[PDB]
Amino acid sequence: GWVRPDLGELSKVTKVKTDRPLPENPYHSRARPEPNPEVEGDLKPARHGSRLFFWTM
Amino acid sequence: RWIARTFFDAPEKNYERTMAILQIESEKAELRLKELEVRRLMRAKGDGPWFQYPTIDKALIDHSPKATPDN
Repeated sequence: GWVRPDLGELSKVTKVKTDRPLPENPYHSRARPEPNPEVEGDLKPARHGSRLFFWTM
Repeated sequence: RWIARTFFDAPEKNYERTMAILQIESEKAELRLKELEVRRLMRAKGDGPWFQYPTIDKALIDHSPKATPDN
């Protein structure tokens, strides 16, 4: 027997059942230290002009 | 009496103007000093959201199976 696999039947991406479920982070690594603090909210309006030397108003 | 009546501002008017302008400039001065302290500690520690010079973004990163598993 052993039918010849037709062109191109060594293709066709394959499913296969296993022993283990897939591991977490095999990269011996760590997570991020500290992400970016979300600075949001209703932004305050103008605060007493430019707060430069002068040029309020 | 007529000169002070019709041509001049009251001492209470000038007085409350002085108190108002001094409260304004006290807030301005403390905000400026608080500003420069925030700025120096922010450039020092780096944890602030200002001086973040851009690193990599992973919009150009795609993890997918290669042609060699020893990647």
